[PDB]
Amino acid sequence: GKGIKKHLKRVNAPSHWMLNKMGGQYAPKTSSGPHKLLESIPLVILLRNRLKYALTFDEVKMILIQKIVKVDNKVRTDCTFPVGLMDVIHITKSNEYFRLLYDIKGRFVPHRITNEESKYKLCKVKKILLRKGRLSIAVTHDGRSIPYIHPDVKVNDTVRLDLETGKVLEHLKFQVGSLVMVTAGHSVGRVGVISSIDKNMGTYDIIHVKDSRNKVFATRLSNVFVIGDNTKPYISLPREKGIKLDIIEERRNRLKA
Amino acid sequence: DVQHERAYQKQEGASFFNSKRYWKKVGLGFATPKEAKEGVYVDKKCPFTGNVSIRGRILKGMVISNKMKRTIIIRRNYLHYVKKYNRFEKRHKNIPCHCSPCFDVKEGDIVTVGQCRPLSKTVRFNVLHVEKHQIFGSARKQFVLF
Amino acid sequence: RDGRHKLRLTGGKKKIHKKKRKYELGRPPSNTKLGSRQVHVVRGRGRNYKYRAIKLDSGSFSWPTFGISKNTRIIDVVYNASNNELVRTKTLVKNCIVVIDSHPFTTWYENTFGTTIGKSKNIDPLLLEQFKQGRVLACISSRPGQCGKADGYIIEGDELLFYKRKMDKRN
RNA sequence: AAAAACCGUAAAUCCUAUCUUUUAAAGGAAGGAGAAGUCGUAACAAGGUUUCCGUAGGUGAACCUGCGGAAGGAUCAU
RNA sequence: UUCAAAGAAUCAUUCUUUUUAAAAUCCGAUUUUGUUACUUUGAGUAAAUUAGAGUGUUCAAAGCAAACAGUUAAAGCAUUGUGUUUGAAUACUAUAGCAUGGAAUAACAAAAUUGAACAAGCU
RNA sequence: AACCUGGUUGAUCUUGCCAGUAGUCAUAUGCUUGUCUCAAAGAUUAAGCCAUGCAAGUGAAAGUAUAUAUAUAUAUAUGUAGAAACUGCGAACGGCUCAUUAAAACAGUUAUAGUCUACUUGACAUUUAUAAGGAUAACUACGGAAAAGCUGUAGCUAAUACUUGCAUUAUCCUUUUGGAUAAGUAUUUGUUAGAAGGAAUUAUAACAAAGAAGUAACACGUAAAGUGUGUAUCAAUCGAGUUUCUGACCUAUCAGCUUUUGAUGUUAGGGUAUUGGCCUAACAUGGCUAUGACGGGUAACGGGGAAUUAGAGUUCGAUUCCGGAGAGGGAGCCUGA
RNA sequence: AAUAGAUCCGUAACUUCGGGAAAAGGAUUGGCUCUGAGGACAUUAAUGUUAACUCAGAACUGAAACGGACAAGGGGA
Repeated sequence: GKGIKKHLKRVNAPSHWMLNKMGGQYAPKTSSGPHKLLESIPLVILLRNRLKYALTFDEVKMILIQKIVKVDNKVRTDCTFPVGLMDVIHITKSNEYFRLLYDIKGRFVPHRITNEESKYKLCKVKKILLRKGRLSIAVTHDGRSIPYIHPDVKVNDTVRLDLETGKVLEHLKFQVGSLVMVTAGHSVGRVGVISSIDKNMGTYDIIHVKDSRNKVFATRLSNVFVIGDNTKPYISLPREKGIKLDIIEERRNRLKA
Repeated sequence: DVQHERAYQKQEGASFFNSKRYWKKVGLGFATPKEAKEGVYVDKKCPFTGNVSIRGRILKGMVISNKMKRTIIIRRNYLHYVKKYNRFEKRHKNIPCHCSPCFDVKEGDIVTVGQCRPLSKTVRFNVLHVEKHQIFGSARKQFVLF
Repeated sequence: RDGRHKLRLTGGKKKIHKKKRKYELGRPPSNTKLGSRQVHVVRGRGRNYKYRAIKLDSGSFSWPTFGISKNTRIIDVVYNASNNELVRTKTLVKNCIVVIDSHPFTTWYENTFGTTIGKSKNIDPLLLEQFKQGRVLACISSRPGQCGKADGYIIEGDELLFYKRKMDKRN
């Protein structure tokens, strides 16, 4: 048969997973869920190789069995569950909240987040659909189908999502002052306010994004994540603060200690 | 006068009595000609009138065969660089394209063409533009960088 | 079954490898006829049941001028756009020409407007003559092989004129 | 449920034709290599008949002869 | 088939900026004017491998770690305890495709057995 | 490290090849081998044959438990379990090999506005009820043969195996509140209007006809209401099938191929999950080709990749991973997403 | 004895290029219901009078057999 492959080779694992080459030849294939395998990572490596909480699959699973790991305040027991680009995960008894953000190099790193900001999660919508009764339901990048969205919300506008009530709070547009985050582009990891767009005739629309250091970089429209307006990032950024510090002048920063 | 085969053509999706012919502007920075807008012809495979939707690749080509019914042969001359001899190389291949009866096509005419869903086992392209050009010799022969 | 074992457009033959896969399938055809309304079901790929009809007598038929539809029973097939052996062996396709009883549509017309929404359409003398005769000509449009029911529409106008011109310079 | 018929997929076998790949084959006709053999003097000197080309014929062989060419000639020259 | 002139900055030079015809745009000024080849930039550029970062497996073949004070406490922060910093970046992923600046060099077209544009009247 | 040397001669200078030289993650073999780390290993040829043994099974809150065992106040209620079996899922993953394979597969680049999609997530639904019906295993008792992972009758019981079936909501009017109006999800047919995309016959809405499959007659128990299993539609997830464009070794002592037997396209229809000569019937004679078609050969799976590399290049790539193929050779089929 | 008439297709070695050749080798021909297509005479693009035997496809049907008798090459190396 040629059915769905139920294995993932270690060498074929995505680069940001960072799997040792000698630690076997199989990678934990993420189960079907809210996000794609390439742009999401499993709790296994999240808590074994990134959090360093566990050292083995068996101990990862016996941590997982207890309802102490919560994503969006929802307990999860799928061992290879795709967390996604942007989400809120919580560990209860030790009372910590991790928001999955990017890194300037372009990896996945959990970021410490308080309860208040954890209650404030953002989802980029993908498309809106009209159903029976002339009602519009919009699907986010998290595979989340939220019905009854604001009429002012557009296809590329992002919407504030509340975790408990599962409701929309406020929409953010794609304006020249819209602070965005490149999701899967070659310039992944750099935050920017966008400088302009170019509406091309039926091809991948590109946008030129302006950095804090006046660096202009072009990336596709299909892989951006509006994270707030020009006032401030609505999401607590990681230590690197979303500024792609250059490779040549990274070594001078690294060498002083 | 319009239907001669051992069947009938409906031009489905046009309506006949409600109202308030049929055509579709297909977009892509292109408008339907007035002749096709008002035309009495009916074709289920014409991009303007039929169900076929254009998407994929838009090419420009050289008309090779027009005597065939509602279909034309399109060749695309180009140069193929060779790494070993750092020189160019005249190389082509002719692809089939469905031509609506709206466009009056002559031999050797340059035609802009769009990709659609598989229309025949080979024909999967539709004409959108024809620019008149009196050629000399054979359309098998003249070489155009397009 | 499809997509191979066929010479290329140039005329050269593609020698066969990659022996036939299941997803190609290509199920055998069906020849729905007049008789008892019994059909089968065929498990399509991905658990998609298909209503396969091999014998049909009654279905739905729509008056397009009035935008209505009534359930009725077909009497016979009289023409198909495909080969004449099909109409000779009494088969139904999605572009066949069949005879439909005029009684239900006539009763609906008398109930709604009378006489032997958007009403007052003046109908046509030819269809009135066919109604007084009692049988009318209409064309099935639904696909009996897939949906398993023979649904059609009443054909009127210049297309009806063409059909009668090709039926009966004529024998 | 046994069983039968009909299109349909079609295993497998045989007829003819074509293509591809090895091998047998009585025998024939070649080529090449071997340390020296016999007969002849063909070419290298004007090699004792200048050599060579194409063609044709003759001869045991190298070779000979005719026709028309070349010097790579033995003539850069009344 | 569109030339050049004028101005600031390193050493004596080199380098940077503006315009100089016509047609539609804005009440003396607001700005678009072939196609392709070609050429410059980008985004999609799987990993392993490749060159290479950083990293003393006794060096190396390595691998992607580890380092930091700590015969047992100090700092940092939390309103008694809580370890910290980090690395897995970079270029490549055809020649073909997408977008992109383009003055040079190549071609193609419009270029008069006539074809135009402007103004007035007519439909 | 952008490198040369010996060999025609009495001696010389050339052309010219031979030989020498070094590398190979490139094979085999001879001699020799005190240590440690590291580790290719039946591809070449026989995709030949296989003895044997193993390689896919699965029950920890949670489907069915009088085979049976054990514990709490006393034949009473709970339990902890539990062989066999029914049921559910997987077994279509993985592993091996490279025979076939020459615009085919593969690689980069597109579409699917021409489709399907297990588990999972997120939204969510229409035409006897203090809870309905049969139909069967294991088992009991008689056997058959040498046996199969073989098997008959009698009897029975269950289940989340199989099958029936029990409100209410929305809309219009005087205008919180009273009346009246109507009740099909997918899917198909006929007649119209019509947030997005790039273009809809899109979403969706209206009318007239049909119209499946469900909306829990099921199981455990968390806040000092919960969970499992199952179900209609939509979106993503894990993918898959088709598909645009660009790219391949040698060969003309392969120049004309294809077209009744579909070749090239039109119409109509069948079939598929969907487009399509995929196929059928009719119609037209078309389509490719010195820019090498059609043939033939490859001791040719393709790719990133390997060796040698100053740059050009030349050769190799069965084989760590991707994609394709096969399970002695064809062909057919159930089940199952 | 074996087909042998006719139509459709196909036809090698060799050759003096003319042939070999009816090479070899095949299918069909039964029946009736059918259908269609192909000349001369007249009217201000068409409608009326009047004479052929050559093809083709859908049928079913008959005891799956048919140039039905007569009439007629056996081929090949």
